[PDB]
Amino acid sequence: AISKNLPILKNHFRKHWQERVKVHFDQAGKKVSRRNARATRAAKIAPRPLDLLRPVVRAPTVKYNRKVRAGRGFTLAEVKAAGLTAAYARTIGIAVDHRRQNRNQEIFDANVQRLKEYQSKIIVFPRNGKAPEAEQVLSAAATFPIAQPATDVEARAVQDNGESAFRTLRLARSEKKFRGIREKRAREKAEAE
Amino acid sequence: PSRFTKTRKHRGHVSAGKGRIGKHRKHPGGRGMAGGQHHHRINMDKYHPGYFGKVGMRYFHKQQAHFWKPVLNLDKLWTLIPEDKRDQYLKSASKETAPVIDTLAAGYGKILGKGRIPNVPVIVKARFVSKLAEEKIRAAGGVVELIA
RNA sequence: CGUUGGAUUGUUCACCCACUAAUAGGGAACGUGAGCUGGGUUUAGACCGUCGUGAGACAGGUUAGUUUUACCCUACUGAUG
RNA sequence: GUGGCCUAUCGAUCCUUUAGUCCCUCGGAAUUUGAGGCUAGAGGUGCCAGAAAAGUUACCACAGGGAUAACUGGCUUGUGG
RNA sequence: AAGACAUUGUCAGGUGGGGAGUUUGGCUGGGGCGGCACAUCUGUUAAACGAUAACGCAGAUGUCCUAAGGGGGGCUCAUG
RNA sequence: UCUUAAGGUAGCCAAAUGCCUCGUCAUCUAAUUAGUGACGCGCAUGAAUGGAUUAACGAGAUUCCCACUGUCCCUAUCUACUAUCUAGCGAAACCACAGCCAAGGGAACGGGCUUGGCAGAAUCAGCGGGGAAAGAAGACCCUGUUGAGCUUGACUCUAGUU
RNA sequence: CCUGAAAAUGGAUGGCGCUCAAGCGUGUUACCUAUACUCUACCGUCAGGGUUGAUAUGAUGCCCUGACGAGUAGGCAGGCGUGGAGGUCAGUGACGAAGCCUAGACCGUAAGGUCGGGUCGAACGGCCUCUAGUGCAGAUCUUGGUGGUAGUAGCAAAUAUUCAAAUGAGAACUUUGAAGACUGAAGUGGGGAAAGGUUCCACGUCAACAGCAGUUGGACGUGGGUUAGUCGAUCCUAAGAGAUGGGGAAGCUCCGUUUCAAAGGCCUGAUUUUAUGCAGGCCACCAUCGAAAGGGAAUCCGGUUAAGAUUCCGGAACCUGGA
RNA sequence: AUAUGUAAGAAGUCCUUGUUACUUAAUUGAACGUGGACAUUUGAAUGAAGAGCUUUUAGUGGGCCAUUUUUGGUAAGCAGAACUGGCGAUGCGGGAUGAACCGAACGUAGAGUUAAGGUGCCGGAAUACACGCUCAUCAGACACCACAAAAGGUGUUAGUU
RNA sequence: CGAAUUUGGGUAUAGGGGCGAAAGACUAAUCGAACCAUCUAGUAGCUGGUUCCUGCCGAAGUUUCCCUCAGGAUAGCAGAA
RNA sequence: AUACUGCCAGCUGGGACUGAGGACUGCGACGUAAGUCAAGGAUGCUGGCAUAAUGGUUAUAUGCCGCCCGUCUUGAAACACGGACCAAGGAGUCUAACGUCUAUGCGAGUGUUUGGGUGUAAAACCCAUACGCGUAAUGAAAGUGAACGUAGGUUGGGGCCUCGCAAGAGGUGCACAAUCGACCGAUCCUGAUGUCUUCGGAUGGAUUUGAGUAAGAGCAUAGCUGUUGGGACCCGAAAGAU
RNA sequence: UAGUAACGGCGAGUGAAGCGGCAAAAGCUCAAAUUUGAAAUCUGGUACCUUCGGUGCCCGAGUUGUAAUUUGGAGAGGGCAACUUUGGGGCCGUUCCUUGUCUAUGUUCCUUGGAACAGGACGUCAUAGAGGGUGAGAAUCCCGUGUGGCGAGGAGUGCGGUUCUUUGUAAAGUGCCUUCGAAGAGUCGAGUUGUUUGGGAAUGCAGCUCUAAGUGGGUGGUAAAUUCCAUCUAAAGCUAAAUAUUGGCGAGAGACCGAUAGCGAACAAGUACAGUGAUGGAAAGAUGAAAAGAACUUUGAAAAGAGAGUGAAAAAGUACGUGAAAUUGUUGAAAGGGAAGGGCAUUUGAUCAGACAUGGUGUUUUGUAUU
Repeated sequence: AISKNLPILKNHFRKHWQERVKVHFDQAGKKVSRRNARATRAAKIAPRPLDLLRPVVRAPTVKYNRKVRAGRGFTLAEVKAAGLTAAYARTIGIAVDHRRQNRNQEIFDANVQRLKEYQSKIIVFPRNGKAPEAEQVLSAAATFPIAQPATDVEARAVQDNGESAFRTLRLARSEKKFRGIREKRAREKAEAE
Repeated sequence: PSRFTKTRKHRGHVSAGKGRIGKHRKHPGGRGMAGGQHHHRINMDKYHPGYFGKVGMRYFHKQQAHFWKPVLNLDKLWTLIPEDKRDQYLKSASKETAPVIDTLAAGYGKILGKGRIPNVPVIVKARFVSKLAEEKIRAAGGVVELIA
């Protein structure tokens, strides 16, 4: 029923929720299993860095616009500018993403620099050599970290010219709001002589 | 701590604190929000006015990322500077050497003028700003420039 | 100290025929169903009249319709001790 | 003088509909139509703080109720005597 | 024989207690029938503040009015 | 003439249908709310929702007569088997504690309480006054925002069919 | 005071009883006794305070106090017990743990704790904390066990048993004689069907069972027993059930049974430089299941067993299939 | 009559004033003030086993019974309402007995005194004291309460012309 | 009591179905909708029960609304902090 | 003179119950002296026994009391219901999301434990860019978005400061309460320089309105109690479905 | 994200997704192209061999299309200037197990006891003091445990070296493009109906009707020409890991339960028994260290009893660990005139605990650090 001054709570428990209860007792055991799987795959691929090299990309929306993070793979344009074919990049451990485009020069340079750094920092064993192992590292991500680009200096000179940056916002919003009506007026005035 | 409950103290008393006349029954008033217009209307009108009906207009597929715009006030504006350089910036209150505050990397979307920053000039980079905040920054001698 | 026998009615009341000394009125969980009976009422079957579109209704009328147990304690009646 | 000399003569949510700014939104920019919002009325709940609603059961069922009827008993004694 | 009509598929309108699911108010000197004491108003009950019950008593309401609203002026009504 | 189409015809009746009602008359009896025969403004008879009649039939309902008789006046006696006592064998229902009354008061009908009466081990056979005895969470009645069977001009649908 | 003044079990100024009362009206006075009042002791609660001292005191520690104390529903607080858990008592214990019995003792207002004495046999407890499937008188509670009733109701339908002997520890009930009876040929006789399943038959005695008994038994233990060409099944079709071909259905499956289907089997030639290959013939039931009473190939007598016989044996026949 | 509103002060009582867009014909008013005068009585009584509450939550939401006012009803141990007090929820002493009446409310004990009710015996306590009345062939005997009336009687007792 | 007869076996009809010379009869002691398992520990404003001690405090049956009248919300009364 | 009232800080007796406290303290009295005492709670003397004598327990007897518990109920001993008996079992639980309060940690921040590292292999122990909540509100929404002042004035305020030999005066006044304002949002208005001449909306306001500002208080964990959904304190339908 | 946007008699209730952090990460291939100077492809039959197969030959399939080539990220009759690789059946071995085996230390003395595994003394090993067994609580008695060593087999491009050697015209990129660039139809899409979703002038799905197009088509969460956008490329297909796992097999645990509990079942438990059937479905653990399970004698017809005997115990006798209560029998003790039980108080009878060894004095020696 309903009673004294209390919040209205919506506890969605009118189905047979007790059949669908997943209490994670296996958290510790699953962490152990995940570490064991990582170690076993490392032993399997013993010279290899246990993961692929990912590119730096920008987060999509306006809320995460500021952040730069790790994407899925490098653009075909990026691997071309680095100087590799897509298939060879995949074979020597560079993640390649075909569907991602670079409309951005800054991100293009950042990822080309990442590719050059990876090429310099890795050694490809020959197919018929002595396999000079080099104390495998386990994380391309940890050895090629994503760093947020520095946008500005800590101190600068005040450049004031008298628009207050609020009148600017108000006016830009106004032009966006009224552009269609203004185009209407212009077209009507051109049409009616 | 089952041993600190009143169930432990009700052992031996017949009704378990629920009364002899009006006993502990299953759902004597209904289940959940039952009868909020009929017999729980008094509780609804006293403690949750505005509960029934609809007022505004809908928004199909509303994403809160569009409306992300945390607000930063002027009194907290100077906390965005590291504490080490904050004293130097406060003491050397000069133009042409003003510190740059990029509130977007700080995590804020709009700047509001809650008042009383010092008279140290400062370059403030903000997506949005309020009129009073811009006026107070100008009075302090700095500038707010719009970013995206 | 008595206050009956009957015709009709399931009847209580009635109402007649008689006898009689008289056929007074009542109570006892409207005494008394592990005392009886079961005519009536009062389940289920069925008919009729009126009512209801109907299913059905009707202290309206008809007909057929399982009446269980004491060996215990008291009380009582007798019987030992 | 903010209806009737005073004390009665009346109506939520949701929905619809009208009036008002022609003000906000249709979320990739919009001619424009359409639709959705903001404020005030109207369409009504008379069980009037507002469910959307025909019976029958003598074939009946369950949860209960001596909170409540049909005996006795109890108070009363109008009525009867 | 029959023939692009029957048939069959889909949608649409009838019909459809044959069947399905539901429902069939409350108060109440038991319930039912009656009434409304269910939203209200006047007088009394009501016991000289206010409040105060009963299916208490005597009634009334769901309307009516462009004047039967508002202002001003003039006049005075029933009856003998 | 009016409602609403027609106004109950033939018949039948206090009828298994008539409340008033134990209708009124006759008969049957010593006496008849019974029976039969009549009479019908018949609450509310009546024509295949069949009316009237009807031989035969009926573990159908009802009245009277003869016969017969323990139904009864008004009880008595006899037989078998029980009950009964013994050997063996041996349950159950019930059970708050129990078991003598009168009155009082009390949830208004007490085994207990109050005031009286009283009051003597252990018991057997009967008995049906009491234990408001036992048997069953009253089947009547009401309530429940509990059902179900059935019906329909209820609400909402539906298979079929068109 | 009397009349008015009548209700049912016997009967209540509470009873006995009381008459210048132990009645009625009134008036001093004495006396009786509530958990009330006064005053003391003690318990607890609340409150207002005191208290920093060189050791011998974990400061709501010690202490001064004044007032107060009913209680259902209900709230809160301090505690008492139970099973497990972390610490500790270098805790108790086969020289006796835990349990259990004990009108023995002490402590606490109590929940309860501690101990003495019996029984015994392998674990258990105090303290600070943690935890909960943590405390029962009831729920016509659950499951077990047990009563009074109670050596009671009862063991009374189907006519009925009696004498002797044997066996036996033991005989109303077993066996054998003798008598009396009963069913009375739509039987209490002799066989079978369904069903049962070894109960059939022989050999051994009280544990249970046979509502008494039991030496007996359809009980118990151990064994033995059912013989077919002819009797049945098997074969046939009945009402019907049901594959296939086909068609439905998401499908489990449903319909359909000869339907809009290309639906199979007995004689000589082939029967050895060559096989069942071939102008060798007739053709066209239109699966199958369904009867221990329907239809149907054929066995009788005598004898034999503890227990089987239309089955075994003896004799005498018949039917079916095979150059 | 009872019941009932308010007031009995320091937020109070009195002065060229200070503010204002309100108000006035008008520094006239209205409101709010600065600056000033009020003490051992700061403006009746009694009490105040602390005063202002803040949050949160239980049970309850069938009531019933007094003296009183009262409605319906012939009335009811009936039904329904009054400032109240009780029972529920509460034992104790008394009314023999009884939820509610009277007395009085409760920690465990001891002395004393009482309440209501009682003192012939049951039964603790005067068969006390004092004046009357009453004799019943259904006496009477103490509230709530467990009942009696109209009308009568040279029964007896006491009271005007 | 010679047939609308009685009966064995086989067979068909299965649960909102069957079957009924009709009684809501019969359908495995089950019938006004069988039995079995499951949904299901169905819901119950209704009945019953609800387990240790002591200490302190200590009620309400009233207000308003409610298909509200055996229930609830709300205010009041009470506890604790 | 006696009554009868009243007073005596007037005298003389006869009984009963109690004896709390326990290292000097006080107030008093006694010819006003060292001392004594009946003055802030009993001592002195004496006897018997030293045991079941006192007392405890237990059974009985006696006097007076005492109805059967639980339950629903205005009211139960009830001629209301359950209960013949005994043993064992037997009924407010856990979870998700929360309200008040309280303890703790940190605090304009807070939360390690989704993960990663490590480990004495579910424990430790160590590691944030994120995310949640908080730090901004308001409006349906476009949007706008919190100092005219010592973060305001007034009344009251604990505490602190200055105080004379015991009054009480002054000052400063946090929390908190009452009030008048100021600021932000919404609504209704009046609308300045300018101008994509229809836009932007300065300025001034309004018996209007908000879960706001006005020198942050929250976040997390735990505990009692309360809430809702869940079998939901335990047992209980008539039914309904597959 | 988020109990949010939305849905909902907008009531009760319901209710996702993008982003963000992380775990895991992996990519791709058919149809649509003429190899046309050579169906270059493949099943099968029959032979040979190194047989999860490989080679002669033969038939067949197949041109109504089997190979190579390309898959939208792209890709397709050629030519330059330095330009990695190959690939294939074995053997020693990286790697998981049926797994096997070996590897320490007291059973030394005394006490109690039936038993020492308990108490005491002395020891020893310990990368082993986990657990279990053994006649009681055992690191050291046994099995094991800890640490290492040595082996009875199987699976074999996550690979270092051998192994016969390259089928000596074997398959892959740009600094310049001569042309292009085939891309899935009763399918998108539209309507309508039903269902479903948070999806709201309709989210997905399905039935019916209509039914396309090539800068086309889908989407862009409010129904309808567009000056422009943005973003993918459907109606064909494959693909480990992180994820799930009340079943099966193996293993390790628990602040769980402890025989009315825990699964219904600790046991000849889905058993016995109940139903025609679907189905329903219990009860039931413990002698002792060891049967040493009671020889023998006596009474009895016998069961059995009484002795005796084994045993630590028979107060463990198979009806067996102690055997509680209800309920009984016997003995003992008490009361009892239509209940019993209870409270206060005493009495009587039973029964019983509380200084008299002592922080103080002192003495005629009980049995002569003092009694």
